[PDB]
Amino acid sequence: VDCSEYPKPACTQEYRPLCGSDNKTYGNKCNFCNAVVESNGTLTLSHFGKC
Amino acid sequence: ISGGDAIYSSTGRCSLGFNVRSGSTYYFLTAGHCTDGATTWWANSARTTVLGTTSGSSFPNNDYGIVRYTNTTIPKDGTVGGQDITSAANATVGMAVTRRGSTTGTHSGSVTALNATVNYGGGDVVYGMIRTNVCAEPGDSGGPLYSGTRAIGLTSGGSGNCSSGGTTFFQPVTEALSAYGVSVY
Repeated sequence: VDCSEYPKPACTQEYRPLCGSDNKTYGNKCNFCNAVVESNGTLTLSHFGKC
Repeated sequence: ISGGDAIYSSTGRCSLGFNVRSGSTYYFLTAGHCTDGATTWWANSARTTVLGTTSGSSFPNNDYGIVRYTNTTIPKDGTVGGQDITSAANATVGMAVTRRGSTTGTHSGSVTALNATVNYGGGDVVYGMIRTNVCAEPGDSGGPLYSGTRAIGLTSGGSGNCSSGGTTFFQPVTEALSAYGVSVY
């Protein structure tokens, strides 16, 4: 996962989960990448799948 | 299985929009971004209960898809959770609507705008969408937006979340019924 083209004002809402470095399960890449941006680049990918 | 319930494809999970039919043929509607590149659909995470196979998919530009039921036993309720749906209608600004999805359950709000363009990126733009102040979260894609016993839209996407509040865009359901020649029941 590359979050270079983020932020994005909207995300489709399918569920394909990813696990963030904050232990939060992100529902999809779009939602995860927008969180990366919001964190000003501090949140990272821990692994694919739910946390 | 009914409107709002979880649906699983090879790739992930979406929500069933509405049960529809044509003649004696049963299908369900969901988002086109869910049908894109999905062939088979199941009712559970274990993929053991087959539902059917994708028959059509329109995304980007629009955001609707249709899956034809191949499972014969499964009850195919013409409802949204237990809410009966008897007809389809056009959304209007100020209309009170309700969304149901496999992750967040049921949430209400109102139609705040029509004909919105939403750009999901990479050339994935959709046009003609219904804007609302209803929230949605991953997994909720494709579930129904209804008002009373009226079918109104299919969940496509948006921002925010249910805790903080958000904005959700839906595909007008009339456009899919008419494209596929099916009707709600």
